[PDB]
Amino acid sequence: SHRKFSAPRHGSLGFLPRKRSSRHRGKVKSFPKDDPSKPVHLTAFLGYKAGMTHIVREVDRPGSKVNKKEVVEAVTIVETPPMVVVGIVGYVETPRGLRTFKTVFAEHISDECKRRFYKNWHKSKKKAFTKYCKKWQDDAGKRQLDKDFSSMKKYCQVIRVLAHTQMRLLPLRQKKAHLMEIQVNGGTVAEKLDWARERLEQQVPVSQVFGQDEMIDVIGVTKGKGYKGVTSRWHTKKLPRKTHRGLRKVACIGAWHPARVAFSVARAGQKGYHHRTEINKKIYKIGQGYLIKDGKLIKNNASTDYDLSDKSINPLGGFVHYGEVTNDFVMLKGCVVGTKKRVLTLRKSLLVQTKRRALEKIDLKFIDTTSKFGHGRFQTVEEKKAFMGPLKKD
Amino acid sequence: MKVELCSFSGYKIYPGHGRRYARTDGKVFQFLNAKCESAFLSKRNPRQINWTVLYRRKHKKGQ
Amino acid sequence: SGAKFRISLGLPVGAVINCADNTGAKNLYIISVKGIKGRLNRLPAAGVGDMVMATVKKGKPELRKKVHPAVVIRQRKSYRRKDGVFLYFEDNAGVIVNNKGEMKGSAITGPVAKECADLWPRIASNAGSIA
RNA sequence: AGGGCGAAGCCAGAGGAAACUCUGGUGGAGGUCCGUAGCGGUCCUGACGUGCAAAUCGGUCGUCCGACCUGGGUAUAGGGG
RNA sequence: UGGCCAUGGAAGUCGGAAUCCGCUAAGGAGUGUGUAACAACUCACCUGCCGAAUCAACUAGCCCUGAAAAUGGAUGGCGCU
RNA sequence: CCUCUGGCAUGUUGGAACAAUGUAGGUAAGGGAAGUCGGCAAGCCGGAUCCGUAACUUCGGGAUAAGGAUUGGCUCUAAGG
RNA sequence: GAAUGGAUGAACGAGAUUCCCACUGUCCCUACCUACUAUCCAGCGAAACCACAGCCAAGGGAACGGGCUUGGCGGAAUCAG
RNA sequence: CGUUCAUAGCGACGUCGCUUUUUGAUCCUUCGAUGUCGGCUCUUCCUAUCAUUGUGAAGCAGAAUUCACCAAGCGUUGGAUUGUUCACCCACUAAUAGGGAACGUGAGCUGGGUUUAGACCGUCGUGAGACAGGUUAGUUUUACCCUACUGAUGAUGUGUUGUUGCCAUGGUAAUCCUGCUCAGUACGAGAGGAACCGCAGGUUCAGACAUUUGGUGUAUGUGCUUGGCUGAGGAGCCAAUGGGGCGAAGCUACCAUCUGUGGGAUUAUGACUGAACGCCUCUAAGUCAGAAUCCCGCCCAGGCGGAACGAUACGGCAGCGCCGC
RNA sequence: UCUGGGUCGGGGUUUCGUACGUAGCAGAGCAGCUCCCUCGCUGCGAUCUAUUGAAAGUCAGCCCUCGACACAAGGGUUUGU
Ligand SMILES: [Mg+2]
Ligand SMILES: [Mg+2]
Ligand SMILES: [Mg+2]
Ligand SMILES: [Mg+2]
Ligand SMILES: [Mg+2]
Ligand SMILES: [Mg+2]
Ligand SMILES: [Mg+2]
Ligand SMILES: [Mg+2]
Ligand SMILES: [Mg+2]
Ligand SMILES: [Mg+2]
Ligand SMILES: [Mg+2]
Ligand SMILES: [Mg+2]
Ligand SMILES: [Mg+2]
Ligand SMILES: [Mg+2]
Ligand SMILES: [Mg+2]
Ligand SMILES: [Mg+2]
Ligand SMILES: [Mg+2]
Ligand SMILES: [Mg+2]
Ligand SMILES: [Mg+2]
Ligand SMILES: [Mg+2]
Ligand SMILES: [Mg+2]
Ligand SMILES: [Mg+2]
Ligand SMILES: [Mg+2]
Ligand SMILES: [Mg+2]
Ligand SMILES: [Mg+2]
Ligand SMILES: [Mg+2]
Ligand SMILES: [Mg+2]
Ligand SMILES: [Mg+2]
Ligand SMILES: [Mg+2]
Ligand SMILES: [Mg+2]
Ligand SMILES: [Mg+2]
Ligand SMILES: [Mg+2]
Ligand SMILES: [Mg+2]
Ligand SMILES: [Mg+2]
Ligand SMILES: [Mg+2]
Repeated sequence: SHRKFSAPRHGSLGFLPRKRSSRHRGKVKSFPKDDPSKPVHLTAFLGYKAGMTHIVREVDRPGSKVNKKEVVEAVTIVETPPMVVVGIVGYVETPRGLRTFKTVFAEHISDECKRRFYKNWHKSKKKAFTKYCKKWQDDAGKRQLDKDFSSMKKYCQVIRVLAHTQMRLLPLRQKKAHLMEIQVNGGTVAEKLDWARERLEQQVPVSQVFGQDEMIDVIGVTKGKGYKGVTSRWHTKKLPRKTHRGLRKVACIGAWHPARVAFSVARAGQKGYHHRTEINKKIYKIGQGYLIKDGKLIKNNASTDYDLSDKSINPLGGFVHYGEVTNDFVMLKGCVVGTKKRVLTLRKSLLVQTKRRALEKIDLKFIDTTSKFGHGRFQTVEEKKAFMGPLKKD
Repeated sequence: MKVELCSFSGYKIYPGHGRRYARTDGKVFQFLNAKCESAFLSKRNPRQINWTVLYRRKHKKGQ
Repeated sequence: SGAKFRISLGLPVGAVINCADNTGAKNLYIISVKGIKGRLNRLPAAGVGDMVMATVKKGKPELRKKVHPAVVIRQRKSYRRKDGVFLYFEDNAGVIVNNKGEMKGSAITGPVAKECADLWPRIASNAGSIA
């Protein structure tokens, strides 16, 4: 018989094999369509989820009840120290797909990057790209290099730069810097390639990719939760108290007579550590890192035009389970995928953004900087020292 | 962003945090956190409780 | 013009919020919440500012033994305002009302939540304190 | 075990013209109540269900001075007890 | 020619018995529209133009409509004009 | 419930982890039986002292009816041989 | 329907119902914690069951096939569920 | 019948069908047993479409509407009584459409009901006993095998190894509503009373997350407190987590917060040019618009499928890469 | 050898709510002795004040140290165009 009282089914099939993702670094499954017209640029970046916090802002959507009313708002800090371009890699269209065609690597490559290429660095002699870099200083090699670049000019269509992180500049344990292919979207391929050939071995900061009040897509791996039962992993009803063989289950897997259990039926398995591409996360603040002209410039982070203090986005006692954000960072609206410390791919949108909400200009009023390691009540240490007065530790 | 003061302890309450109580007499209280609010609801006279501002004013601490 | 925003709604069907207008009713047994499509097994729930059908369980015998519309005015479940302040109210409470939003009483004892005030003007007019 | 209720009888005081009646005690009745050991075995339709167990376990329960519980001895044997 | 029956109004026109003559080139005592009822409109006979076939009613062949079921599916399959 | 006398080595094993399902315990915002055949299960209540105690009644009961208040520590007082 | 007993009825009931107050994760709606498991390891080590075996759709067929026909298809050895 | 008018909507007397969500026939299968109702829970299909998209119809002025077409994408709820299926009532709603899957689903539960044994009542029986007549009490076993599904190591290949990648094939997702505005406007004698574009939000669903609010809390963190025990103080411990305040981190909740997208082919339909048929016709050759559909996109997984690039065993015995013969 | 990661220490953060000791003319009262002084002195005495936002914990999965201490090319199995 039919099921009596209808109800929409639990969980989406558009997300499954609900298995542990192969990758850790979230792949960009599609870069935006390079119109050939606008100038060249990078489409993606690779940051790190340092931590959350508040903002306060005046909102300007006329019509709303909240028009010209200061709301608060959660935000993620994605610490994003500049990447280093160490390669380009040409692709060519085929009817089979999109074959990689030619990879030209830079001359010098950091041990940050070289780390990646060995499973055990302690034990290696660190001999990678050793016979490669010989090419970059002779007649023969330099000529072959030029012919490779020329061939890419003749044949290739898509060009991706290879860059990698500056694992050096982070509070993370790891030294093995994440590489990633990032796509150069812009003018003609010959122009496109000579841009990336100029950028080779060079820094690239965040502000060169992204701008403020820009919708971007966060790509990463979800905070993993191990083996989980069907009630956790699918949010199935619990069965009642009296159930004899347990109650965090599904009762009827399936009907008798497709005499197999279907792929659509809810089973217990891996919950979390899935790959996920959340879209439309507006950049409220691209924040300038600590720098030196005479003394430190720690202010330039979490100070606003209306606050004017001497904060950084770092709260008291740091971001928890992370560190100090001593580098440039972006500040997205809302939560994003994954854990603290997780490497996170940003990506420019796939989508022509023209909604009132997606063109809204964000002027921040106040960044909360109170500790997250307990219930914080002081924004800065100087404020605390004022409020408390002197302590026995003096 | 009018920073308010905790009706128990005395600390300031920054926009994000804490909770707002609206008693039927028709007067309102702000609590920094639950710790304050619990002492308030259990009727603890904050001048008796050391860590509050009201106590330390009463006992002339600092200065 | 400007619409409501959702708020943590802590009156499922089965609550007896106290009538806070001068009718003569004391309680308001919420038998249903107006404008709820709802899902299997799920109780219809009315926060503050929500319309509601309401049997009176104790009070005058004119009102008893029939259904009236009503509005929830305070509620003990702490909702979050858009300015990031949570707020709760000490008591759940409402007012008997007609289809078109007018009160059938005349004066509201206690404070009304401004989520309810802005959305219900005739309630707001008879409300002494707001928020 | 330990508690509760407090029946007859008894004392004093007060009233009553008498009949006798009230008030305060004392007294300690009962297949009386709570409740241990004991005896039992309600519900969880709990645990267990190739068990610890060919009927057990846990909590929760009924009863707990009486048609009470219980050892040993002794009587009744198969269309019979 | 408000023809007759029918008045509730049918002078062609809810219905029904009738149902012919004149002028005629020719128009039914009327196919309908519509009217309380008319009116007004609409539906032969003949021309003017154009330039050889035209049109009706049956009938039977293929094809199509008629033709709605639950795991995904079976001219055996692939396919086939 | 904790202790001495006396007695044991955790009831036929150890180690490392701390997933899902369980078995046995707990806690939960707002609502309060909307759950379910059914308040099943758990929760409320609980001791004592002081008040206060209904209908009904076989006048014995009902009755711990219900419903209330108090309770610690310390320093004293008075009363009982 | 009147000792195949009728009508009653205080007290009593692990007896059968219904409502109210209280109380609660029964539920809205699920969540977190603890212990013993389950898990991995050393040692030890059973049983039921067993024609052969073990991916499907449809067909026909003793009228619901793992095996047959026609199609889809098929990749060692395993772990927790 | 529908004032008039067979066919907007209907439809007698007759007639032709489909359907197996009714009940009968029947007895082919199973009696060395295929667990016998309902509810819960979960998935999937069908359409005979209640709503939602796109449209033709009216006895469609508007509003409300019934009739029909494409169409099953997405929905279709909360309760009172009843073991119920069914039924009815209240309430909300956009709508509270209908079914199938061994009348889906008991090694998934439950066991209220049927349907053993204990008992009561009525009627029947001389009686033992009977009763699709009522009542109450009554044991719901096993998975460690194979498959299927879920996740988890691996597998053959590529000389070995690592890299960054492509993408065959699978899956797939968004939903509907309110308010404001249009506007008391069109339309209508009035009564009443729309719509497109905007704007603001919300339902249900999905995917995350913990800044904040809440929950948990054996950090056994820090107080407080009962009974006991170290002669006491101090410091502690025991009472299967002694109890209780508050509680970091961490999990976690529409109980907190964030995000949810674009094309193509066309269907129904309405059209163009235009014969057939000197006219006329959406059609016959030819052309246009066209959708909750379908296919892709995004999104998830990634093939006994490929890719470019790196490094390729100094040695103490080594072993190999090219080249030519 | 971007000299490193680790243990201990130190900051920061944070949880709780002000440790022990000592002092006090604080302290309801009581006592002993006397100078029977009742602010006599000395003792008992919950609690109170001060020292003291004190004490204590704070990665084990919080943040910074570059202070102290050691320890850091080591082992085993592999694989060939
Ligand atoms: Mg259905
Ligand atoms: Mg059971
Ligand atoms: Mg925190
Ligand atoms: Mg339900
Ligand atoms: Mg049992
Ligand atoms: Mg078992
Ligand atoms: Mg044993
Ligand atoms: Mg033990
Ligand atoms: Mg042992
Ligand atoms: Mg033993
Ligand atoms: Mg609760
Ligand atoms: Mg129900
Ligand atoms: Mg119910
Ligand atoms: Mg019970
Ligand atoms: Mg009683
Ligand atoms: Mg009789
Ligand atoms: Mg007689
Ligand atoms: Mg009889
Ligand atoms: Mg078989
Ligand atoms: Mg007629
Ligand atoms: Mg049959
Ligand atoms: Mg079977
Ligand atoms: Mg159809
Ligand atoms: Mg069945
Ligand atoms: Mg089954
Ligand atoms: Mg069973
Ligand atoms: Mg039964
Ligand atoms: Mg029986
Ligand atoms: Mg096992
Ligand atoms: Mg002590
Ligand atoms: Mg014990
Ligand atoms: Mg057409
Ligand atoms: Mg077209
Ligand atoms: Mg189109
Ligand atoms: Mg695809």
